[PDB]
Amino acid sequence: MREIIHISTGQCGNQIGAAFWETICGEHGLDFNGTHDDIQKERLNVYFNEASSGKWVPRSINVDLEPGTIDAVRNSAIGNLFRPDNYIFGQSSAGNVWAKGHYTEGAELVDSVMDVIRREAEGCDSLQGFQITHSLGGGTGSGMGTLLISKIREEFPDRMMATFSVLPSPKTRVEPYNATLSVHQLVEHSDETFCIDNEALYDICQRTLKLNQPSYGDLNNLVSSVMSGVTTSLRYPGQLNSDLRKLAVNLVPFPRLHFFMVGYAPLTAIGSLTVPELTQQMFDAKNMMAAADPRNGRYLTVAAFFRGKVSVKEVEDEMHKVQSKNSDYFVEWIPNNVQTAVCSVAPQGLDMAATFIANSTSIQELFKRVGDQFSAMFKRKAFLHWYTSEGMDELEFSEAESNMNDLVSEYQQYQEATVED
Amino acid sequence: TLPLEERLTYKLWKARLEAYKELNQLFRNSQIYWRDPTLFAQYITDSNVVAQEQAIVALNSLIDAFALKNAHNITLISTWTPLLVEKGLTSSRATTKTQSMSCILSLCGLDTSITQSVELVIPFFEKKLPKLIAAAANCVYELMAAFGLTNVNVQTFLPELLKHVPQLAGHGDRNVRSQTMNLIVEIYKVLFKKLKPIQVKDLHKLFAKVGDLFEWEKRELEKKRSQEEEA
Amino acid sequence: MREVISINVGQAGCQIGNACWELYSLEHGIKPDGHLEDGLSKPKGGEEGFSTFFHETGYGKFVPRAIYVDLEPNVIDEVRNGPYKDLFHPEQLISGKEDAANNYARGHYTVGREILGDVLDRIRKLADQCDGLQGFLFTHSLGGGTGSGLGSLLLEELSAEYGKKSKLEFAVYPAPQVSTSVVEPYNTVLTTHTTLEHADCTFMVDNEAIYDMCKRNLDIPRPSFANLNNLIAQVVSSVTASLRFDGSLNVDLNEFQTNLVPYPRIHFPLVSYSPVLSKSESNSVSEITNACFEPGNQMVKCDPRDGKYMATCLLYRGDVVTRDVQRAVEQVKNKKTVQLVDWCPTGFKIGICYEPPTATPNSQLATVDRAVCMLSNTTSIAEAWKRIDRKFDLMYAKRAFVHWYVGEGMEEGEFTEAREDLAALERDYIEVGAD
Ligand SMILES: Nc1nc2c(ncn2[C@@H]2O[C@H](COP(=O)(O)OP(=O)(O)OP(=O)(O)O)[C@@H](O)[C@H]2O)c(=O)[nH]1
Ligand SMILES: Nc1nc2c(ncn2[C@@H]2O[C@H](COP(=O)(O)OP(=O)(O)OP(=O)(O)O)[C@@H](O)[C@H]2O)c(=O)[nH]1
Ligand SMILES: [Mg+2]
Ligand SMILES: [Mg+2]
Repeated sequence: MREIIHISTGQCGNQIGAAFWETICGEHGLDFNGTHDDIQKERLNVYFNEASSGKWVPRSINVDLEPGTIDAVRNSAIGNLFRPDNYIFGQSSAGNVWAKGHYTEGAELVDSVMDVIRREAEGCDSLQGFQITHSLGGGTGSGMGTLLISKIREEFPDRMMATFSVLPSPKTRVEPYNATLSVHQLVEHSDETFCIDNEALYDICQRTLKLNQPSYGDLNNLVSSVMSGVTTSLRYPGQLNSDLRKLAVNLVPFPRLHFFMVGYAPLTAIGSLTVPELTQQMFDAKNMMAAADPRNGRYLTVAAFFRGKVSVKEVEDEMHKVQSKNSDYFVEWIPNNVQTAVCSVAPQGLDMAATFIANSTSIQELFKRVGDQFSAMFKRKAFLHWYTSEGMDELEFSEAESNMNDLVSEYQQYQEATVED
Repeated sequence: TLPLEERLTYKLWKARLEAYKELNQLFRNSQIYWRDPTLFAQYITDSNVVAQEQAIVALNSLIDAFALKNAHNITLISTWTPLLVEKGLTSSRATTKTQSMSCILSLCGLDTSITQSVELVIPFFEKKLPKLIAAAANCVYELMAAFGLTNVNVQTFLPELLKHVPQLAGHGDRNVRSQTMNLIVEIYKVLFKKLKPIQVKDLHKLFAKVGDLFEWEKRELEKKRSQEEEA
Repeated sequence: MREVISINVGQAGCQIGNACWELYSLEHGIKPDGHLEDGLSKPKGGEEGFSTFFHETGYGKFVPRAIYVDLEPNVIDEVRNGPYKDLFHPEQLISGKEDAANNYARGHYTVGREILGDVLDRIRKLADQCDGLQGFLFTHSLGGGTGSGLGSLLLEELSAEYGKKSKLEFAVYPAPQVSTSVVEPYNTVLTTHTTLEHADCTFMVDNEAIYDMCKRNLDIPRPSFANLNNLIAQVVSSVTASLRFDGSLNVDLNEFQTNLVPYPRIHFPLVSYSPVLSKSESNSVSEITNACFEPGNQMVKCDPRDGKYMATCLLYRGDVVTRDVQRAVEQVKNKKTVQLVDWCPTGFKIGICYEPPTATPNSQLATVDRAVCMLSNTTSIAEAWKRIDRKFDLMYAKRAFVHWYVGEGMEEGEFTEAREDLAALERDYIEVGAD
């Protein structure tokens, strides 16, 4: 039944994961302690583990290197249906330094959470992999999360490693360090990494949703709405991308090029839609969640997901048309870049919605700006003491910088015409 | 604060780090950790890579001082080598990887042949972690290209080694296969039919590309080198 | 009796086989129980053909000589829990726990290798229950990882232990309209290379042709896989009707290689079928014959009035009278429709099976009193390979998605060999049209 194990890491990771679980509960038709259309019940054992009671508890693990935010979800509404022994937390945080979470205090907690997932896997017919919600900006989410990834693959070498990475933005002064280090790790160990830019996320809430001074919560509603729509193919039968491996093959042409952008539609929260309108609003840069120019660049592969009261034929005719008009944005040497999936289940309360997973080469601008910030500090050898006092090295920094730089070089490289070898 | 014996295993990782580096300098500028291997067999797996990196660095320094008794050596190899291959060659750190291998090679010099060492590395072929399998293959590779089949009964040795080779040659992971083939060309430099036809073709190509010390072998070379001073 | 074992690999293979075994059960009066329909006393086939595909495992109990294979348990579980759960023996439905995930590599080298022993055992169990095993009928897509990877692997091991037995193949050629994978061109080129010398005659089913046929003739704006499979079964049943009933042509698996293939490598005939009416009048022999030479009636999307014809077998079913066919066939020869090859001494071969064709009551197809099926080995089918080779060439020029294969036990050079072999195959189809 191909089960999936979710791991939340850090404040952002545990808060985002929380919104994800709170969302897909209703879609599957569950109470906030785990209890119609019957499609909601089919792939229910993918994200939820059947407790001998007819009641479901999420196959989730909530790790943070400090009780702070993990305490918060603990006594919130969905704090119920979470397995009490899936909560892992240390005494003191990691003060926003990647080194502590990855070498010192984070590594000491890793073994304790491994027991949980090792016990969890001992309850799966045939587990397919893991998904990780974390933030590259901090010290626990980036540092411990990546260390968790590397050791999870050492124990489960043939399982899928999906990841929902949250990218920091210029608005603490060491976020580029932590993000560049985690990226250096993700490019070597992550099978799938959905990149979500906090700047784009913020701009949607402020410009589109006209929320004056938005909160992390509002930011998470968009992350959650995307994650739900993304995993639609994973929680409902008779689809296209049913596995985490099938989805990866269709989306990842080259091993170290597995970082994707996400888009969601509709968004506008006034205070019905038509398939062609929805499709236009899906490819709209105003409806994207990454501060890079998607029109300037090329899509390597695309995977859209339509949900709700929408006919398959009218969705397929609309995607095929959109691909014709914008055939210059889709790479020529990958015939059929786009996989379009339709689901009858509605996100509620919405008649229909569309989720957008793109492997665009324009994402280089995300790694570009961060690499430009990493450099400006690394040249001055700034803030190093806080990292190098945890057992880190200046060489490891230069590796992360030069590595992620090559990552960019590859994206720009593949924006070339039909050339042999 | 002091003493060294407790700091070596004290709760804080940093203390263990500095203490290992102290053991290291103690070895270089020459404290008998040669008697009981359990000591360094604990340090080789320090559970803190930054400190573990230096325990292995110091381990390599420890064996570099000795320079007798083939029975005690077999125990050192049976205790350390499997640990260095499992937790040192599978590591993703440059210093750890290089130093770990050097220990495995230098520990093999204490013996008369690669037999005992190789037979300790072999059972890793049945692990499910690919980079661990490839590490073992690359390890057995290095063992040969450093000492050769010198002082080995190739009648008993090879058919055991090749016994678990085909299964690895068709392994899913690319790197394992790449190292397996690299092990084949070495065995030649001193089986097919169960191998993919295309693998054999590429092998035959790689074959057409050839031009052309244990502890005791060093003691004997110097035994005559010293006695050569009969002026 | 000379038995034939029908092996189905992958999702497409098992779902097509569902339709085929639903129609074969309906043609011979077999209920989902494996029992005879009320009043029969004897199966509508036997004594003549029915014994070949069905095995009377006991009085009144008739079980299809079939083996389903799939690396995921999903598709096959539907059979185990469906209305035909009693038709097959549980030992005939084999499944793994994880699939090949659109990857030919793990289907052939990694995963599919792990379930091989089981399948080779069950086949042997079936082959031992035969008193004169004639051969096999492979049905699988070339797009997915299992039907392509494990399917080709299975066709290789069958040539290994059942060498003297002939094998016929039904391959589901990939189509962009109903594709499930971007790397379908890779999978396709890889298997065709590894099944090019392990198949005596391969019938190609282009999903694009079946799609547009369901769209045009059947008037369905978006045909599902069930729609496609209903049509496909109707054709496959017609292809193997002479085996299961009174046949005057192709009454033997070996007769296919004899009647259709001049050389081993060329064994991909173009299949035509007529008529295909919606379930909402009556036609004739002249019409269905003419329709066989029109572009919108082939299993592969190419022109019947193109290329060179090396062999042709016209197979009629139902209320058909010889005078009409001799007349209708003569109308085709005299009007010089197709262009026969100069070196072939004989031409059109005709077969008649008076057992009327039938469509399932739960299908979108109507029942016709008389229908025809044309199996023609034309050089116009080379265009199908030509098409898939561009798709392949485009990606491979940048080694796109290749790492997925080398990561699953395949050498990068195997792509090269599989490409040259298909390149040679393309040349073979143009050079065989000369003289
Ligand atoms: N979208 C979103 N981002 C968040 C949220 N909380 C924190 N972040 C981001 O995470 C980065 C810092 O890491 P955190 O997740 O807050 O904390 P951590 O990962 O546990 O690391 P430590 O605080 O050192 O333990 C900041 O740059 C924030 O932008 C959240 O609730 N939603
Ligand atoms: N005619 C027909 N083709 C089908 C059907 N289902 C899938 N296909 C074709 O099969 C191709 C994909 O391969 P799969 O059907 O998934 O075969 P598979 O063995 O399950 O492949 P994996 O599950 O990835 O290992 C697609 O191009 C479809 O066109 C069907 O019901 N009828
Ligand atoms: Mg925190
Ligand atoms: Mg399948």
